[PDB]
Amino acid sequence: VAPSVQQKLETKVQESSDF
Amino acid sequence: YRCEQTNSDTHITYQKLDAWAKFADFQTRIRDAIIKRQALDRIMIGFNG
Amino acid sequence: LKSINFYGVPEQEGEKIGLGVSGPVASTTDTTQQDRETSDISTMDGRR
Amino acid sequence: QEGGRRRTILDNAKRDRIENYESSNDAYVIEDLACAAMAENIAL
Amino acid sequence: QEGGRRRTILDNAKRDRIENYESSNDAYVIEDLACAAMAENIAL
Repeated sequence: VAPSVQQKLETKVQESSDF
Repeated sequence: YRCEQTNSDTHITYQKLDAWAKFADFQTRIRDAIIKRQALDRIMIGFNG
Repeated sequence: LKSINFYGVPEQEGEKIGLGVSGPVASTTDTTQQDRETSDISTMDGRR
Repeated sequence: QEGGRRRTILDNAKRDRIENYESSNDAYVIEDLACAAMAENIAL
Repeated sequence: QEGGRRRTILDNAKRDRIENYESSNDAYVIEDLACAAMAENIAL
């Protein structure tokens, strides 16, 4: 059967608004 | 300068909220992403608007 | 419904994995003139 | 899905009404299929 | 418009959607147009 995956959550960084 | 009301609205359906319950901070993480995306919206409306 | 089990699984979807075995296990081998042949026995069947 | 159970009490004054929305995530399952056999459409 | 930073967490169970109304009054201004030049339609 499946070795079904382990998933970790990470935020893909949006453009920095330091302007 | 009319300080017009910009309507920002975000929703997280219960199916997509309970589907991803395996993370202890899913609501927190999406909240931060939306905060920063609103900053980028302020910039992008200021120029592209 | 009192007899039916309840469980607080914190996941919307999952599988149930049972190990089992692939069949008969005990079998003498002529270890003097033959290797002790080894075979895996774990029939991991997966429900949903 | 405990923790995915929602029991929100929305006090919908717009309709002179109290709303109780209780969602629940359920999965009816059989722990052991060997010990589970049925008969469907028993013509008596 | 300070005070227009209107945050409302409408847990809209009626549509099974937790919501967030982040209404914000804003106005984009350039304080002085003396030092505000622009170029538009730059080919390359």
